[PDB]
Order: sequence, then structure tokens, then C-alpha cells
Amino acid sequence: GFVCNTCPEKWINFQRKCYYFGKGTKQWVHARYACDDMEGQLVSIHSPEEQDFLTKHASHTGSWIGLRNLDLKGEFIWVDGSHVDYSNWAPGEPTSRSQGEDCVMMRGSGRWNDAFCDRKLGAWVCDRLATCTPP
Repeated sequence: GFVCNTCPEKWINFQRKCYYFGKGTKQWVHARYACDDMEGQLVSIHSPEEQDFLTKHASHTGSWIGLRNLDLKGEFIWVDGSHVDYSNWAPGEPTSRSQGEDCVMMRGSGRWNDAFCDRKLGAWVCDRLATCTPP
């Protein structure tokens, strides 16, 4: 009821959320359900502070994040239903003439790239809300 920084075992706290830096070869949808079945969601990024934390723990070979183009014409939404306010797209991204590249990955640099959803990445990040210690 005061300090919201408690996380489950294997999850790392940053501000009022918990992050799971997953490993294992998964397509976007596979990583989506891996987070879901673990009481989390693929990571939603809403500030440069949150992004800097992610970049610090980001897999050098790339990670799936919770961003997906839904209407197939440039409208990206996070798995939790939230819209893009903060963005950390790599230059030229997202590409307009890249039909099928609907799923978003985070590079070792922390910058985002759009991708074919059936692409197998060796890492993926989940998030959930932290629990709180009462006063």
C-alpha cells in the first residue's frame, strides 16, 4: 500500500513494473503466449527511462517486444491495448513498403525494427505490474 517494487522469482523490477528477460527460440505469437502463460504480457514501452532499462538487459541478438501493426497499414498497438506514445524506432522504421512485417523486435542497441511475425528470435521480454509493501 506504499512501495510498489515487489516482483516474482526470475523477474527484475524497474519503477512500478516487473520484467522477464526470456531466452529460447520463439516466433512473435509464441513469445506472446509465453508471457501470457507466465501472468505477464510482451513488454509495452512508454518512456525513454523504461527504454534505457530495457537496453541495459536487451539480448545482443534481438528480442520480441509487445508491438504489432493491427490494421495492416501503419497503426501499431501494444498487446495490453495501449497506443504508441513513446517510440524508439531505428532510422527509416517502420517501413511503409514492407508488407507482412507487422511484428516489432528490439535490437541489441534497444532500437526497434518491424519484422515478419514468423521470424524466430532467441529472446523476448515480458512485463507485469509490481506488487506493493504496505506502510
